[PDB]
Amino acid sequence: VAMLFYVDTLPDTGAVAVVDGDEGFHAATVRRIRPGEQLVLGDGVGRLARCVVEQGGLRARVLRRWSVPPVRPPVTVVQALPKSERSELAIELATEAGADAFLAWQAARCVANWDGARVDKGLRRWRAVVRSAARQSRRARIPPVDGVLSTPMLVQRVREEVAAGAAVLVLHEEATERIVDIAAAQAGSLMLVVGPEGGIAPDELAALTDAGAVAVRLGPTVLRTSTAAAVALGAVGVLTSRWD
Amino acid sequence: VAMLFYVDTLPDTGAVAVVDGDEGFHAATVRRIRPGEQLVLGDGVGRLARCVVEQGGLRARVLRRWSVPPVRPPVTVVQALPKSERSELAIELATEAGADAFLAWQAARCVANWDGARVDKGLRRWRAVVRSAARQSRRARIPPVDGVLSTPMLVQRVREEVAAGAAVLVLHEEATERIVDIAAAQAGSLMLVVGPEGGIAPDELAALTDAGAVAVRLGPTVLRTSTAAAVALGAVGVLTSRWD
Repeated sequence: VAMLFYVDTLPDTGAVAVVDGDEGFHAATVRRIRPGEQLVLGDGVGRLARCVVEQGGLRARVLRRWSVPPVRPPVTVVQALPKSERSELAIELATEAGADAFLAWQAARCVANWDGARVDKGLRRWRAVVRSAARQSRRARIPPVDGVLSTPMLVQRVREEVAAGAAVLVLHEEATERIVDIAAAQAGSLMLVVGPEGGIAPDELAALTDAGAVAVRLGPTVLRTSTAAAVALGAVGVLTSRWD
Repeated sequence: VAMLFYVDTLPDTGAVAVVDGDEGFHAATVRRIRPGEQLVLGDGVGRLARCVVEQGGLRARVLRRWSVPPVRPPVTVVQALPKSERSELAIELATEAGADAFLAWQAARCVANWDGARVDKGLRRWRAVVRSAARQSRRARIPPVDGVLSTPMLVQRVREEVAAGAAVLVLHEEATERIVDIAAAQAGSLMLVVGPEGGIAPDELAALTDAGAVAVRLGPTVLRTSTAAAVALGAVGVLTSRWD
């Protein structure tokens, strides 16, 4: 199976392409791919190109180009992400599971205070992690990563999303409502809210539920920060036209 | 929220319990839990006990005991597991996702030859990994780990399972059948087959499909060895009475 490589701008059908020094070292020295073998190039924004290897630097000539339309209903994963290796994993698994975008949220039981620069460094790191998972998952569109939202910013976003016809689901353990019995197929968009390891506080939960979000449970399974979004995405895929 | 600790044998309602030296160091030195706080003890085989901390060693007196019946339809995760950190992760995420048992399989594109002792060491390691994930997932039943099956052993097991009314699903990328349109709710048992990183060979796939397994796809999402079972478990939870 052909390996995907992200490029800033996909070249035209006739044109050749050179893979960046670091990404091109992964193909010639790490993987060691012979010239004549055919790889796939992507702009990470919907466009894909089937390329044949001509020649440190990797030279591949486009055979054919095409674009992949965005998956509807798109799913946004809102996750309480601290500065940890566990956050990176959540972001990675959700990307493999097919998450369409990410919103980093600082919940009540998080509070790992960052400056303006640190939030920017932190988001750039997550973007690198998502780019890598997306590449290995042969994804045409790399899901965006944006943050870091406060609860009042998130609550305002839930109000805005619900009004625009989106289904906002808060993955909560002690929820009286099940994911199964939800108006999923009718919704034009979806937003999965995953709280921190310490869980969502009652004050935050009420604020989010009052905005239009619904607290939903994922069966008897205890919601784990690493698996919550990936398991919910598998449920959402079946409930919605996402896999149908 | 109370922490779960696995014990070989749960003591009676009146009786006190001492947590093992290594597991008891996790509560007094790692987590530092004050006496008077109440924890949960489990035998890892369906039985749970609510205990109050009396006193290196941790002394907890049972308040009340109870047993959790097995989840039906149970899901068995058959996974091509080599000796890697990626295998451990697959086993961990599936445990969080609610897998009921594991079968380690050596597929055509695996072949990391082990001796009788190594298979035994390897299975004991996976059991430790599953025990840890199960503990953090507050699981009453630790899913068993058994292997290492050959393709003819697996094919014979599929024939046996299908005959006993089980739905055997082979997670395959180029499958013409979708997980959505499957006789899931009627099945009394389920078996998810996850191949290696190199994928399932056509000869193995035919052997498994001829036995009674059905090649099923998980939407547009490229099946990744780490996420395949956890995403499928989320789909299976919705399709079956597992979450209903």
